[PDB]
Amino acid sequence: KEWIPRPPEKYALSGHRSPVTRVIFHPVFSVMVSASEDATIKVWDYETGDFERTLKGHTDSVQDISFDHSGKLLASCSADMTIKLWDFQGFECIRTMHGHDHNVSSVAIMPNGDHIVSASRDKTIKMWEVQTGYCVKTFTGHREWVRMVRPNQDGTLIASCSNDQTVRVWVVATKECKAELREHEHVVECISWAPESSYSSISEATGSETKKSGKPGPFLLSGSRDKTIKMWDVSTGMCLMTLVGHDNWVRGVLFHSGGKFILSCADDKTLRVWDYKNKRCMKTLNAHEHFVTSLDFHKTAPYVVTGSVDQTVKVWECR
Amino acid sequence: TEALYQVGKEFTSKMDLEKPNYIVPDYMPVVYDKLPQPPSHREAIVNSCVFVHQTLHQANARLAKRGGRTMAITPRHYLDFINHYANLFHEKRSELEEQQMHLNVGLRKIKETVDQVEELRRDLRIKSQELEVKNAAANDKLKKM
Amino acid sequence: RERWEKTSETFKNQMSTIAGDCLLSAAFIAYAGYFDQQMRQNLFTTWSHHLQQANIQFRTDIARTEYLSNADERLRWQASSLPADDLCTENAIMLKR
Repeated sequence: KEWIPRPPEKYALSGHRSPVTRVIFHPVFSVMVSASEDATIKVWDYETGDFERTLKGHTDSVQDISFDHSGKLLASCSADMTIKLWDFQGFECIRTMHGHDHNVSSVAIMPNGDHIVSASRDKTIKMWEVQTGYCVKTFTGHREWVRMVRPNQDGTLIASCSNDQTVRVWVVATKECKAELREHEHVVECISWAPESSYSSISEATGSETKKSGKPGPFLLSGSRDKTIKMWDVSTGMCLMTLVGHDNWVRGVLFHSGGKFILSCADDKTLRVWDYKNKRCMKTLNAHEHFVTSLDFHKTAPYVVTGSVDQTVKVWECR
Repeated sequence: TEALYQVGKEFTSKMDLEKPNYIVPDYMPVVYDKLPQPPSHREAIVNSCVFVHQTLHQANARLAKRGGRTMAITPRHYLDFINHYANLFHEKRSELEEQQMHLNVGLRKIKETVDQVEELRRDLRIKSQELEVKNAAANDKLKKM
Repeated sequence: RERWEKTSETFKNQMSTIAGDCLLSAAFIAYAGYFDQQMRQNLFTTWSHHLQQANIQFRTDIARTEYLSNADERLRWQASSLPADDLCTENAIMLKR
């Protein structure tokens, strides 16, 4: 919906002793999960801002966490070179896949719910099986530290951004970089794709012409440390339009559930929501006293969450 | 034997017990007859548990033959065995994870310390240079006067 | 720093043997309570040999009494006039766990 965050906060959750790296929402429950730099993943009830529990399995700082479609498993990565899988019914680690040398930065479960992607400093992206834990295929082609990775809506296409200024889209079956993008002024840090409900809204936002099949094609977005947020086409690989105005380094980007606005956080201590179809909304909202690290938008509830380096997680209503 | 194996599987399903690089021995001491022929790490562990439980029966038989006094081995003993296994696994794993976390933090602190020591050295160099320039200036101004 | 680096290096190997070590310790706590030291040792040796034949990693260097109890607990037990014997230590561990 026209859900827009507002300057007043609801709860400023401060339980972490170390800077928070990422925050996500449970798919079904009224639960939000925050990973921080102290190797602990905390679980909160965002509706009332009540600390629920903590999972302290990880050795080094936890970097990225992700749920599945059903919300029954929680994939987590850390600097301890390992990927942990958490059973969310009882909240204990059930499978700790190793390998994938050096700090692991991002982890994600593609919607089929049977495999996991992982990216790390070792300049490659590994594929793991949830049931077994065997790395079955390894994606190479990034020449530098791969930062953030996200799959598609049906478990076939993957995007990997890295320090190497290139965003590469990979295919599950063929294991080939179908689209490689090298156009950013400085390092790309965060990526996120477009849901269904937004593709139509892109057509009049950019003027792109439909192909013979008529589908606009899958889409990307990439925010880069050069204070630029660029939204991209999977089928072609060409720029549609660019978002500029972020004061400092961008860290997190995602689309509004309605597929109409753009919500992004950056190291500019502020959260910016911007329109792209007609460039009307340019709302900047100070969020944290220090660097803001990550954010998330609830699929249905009018809530958003932001985790920052100040060891504090904040909740904003949407109006 | 099947009941013991099934109880072990169901009780240790929560447990990690996953070694990807597990090497199947050429002659595995098969205890549970229906064990899969290429067993996994978890299946081997449960087989070991069942073997332990039967080893207790053999020990009681050996004591009875010699004429010693034996206590009955009951399935409650097996339940205690698997419960202790679960608790010890969780406790030891968590303790190791905590210790490694704290040691990593300490190593990071020491590395930051030595880096700051290298910064202090160059700060001292700059201080020495400026002291030199100042003293030289003052000496030769006195020389002027 | 040197000692912590060594321990951090051997962390992965220590984590590799937790399953076997905990299996042996749990079996000892659950079963070996009634028997004398000779039969306890025979049972432990049988379990260790079976684990070896199954390619299951376990630490054969550490003593079970050290593995299942810390030094502070042992000192407290000695302060409770517990005999300074391996079998008595095992009995105290079983009375604890």
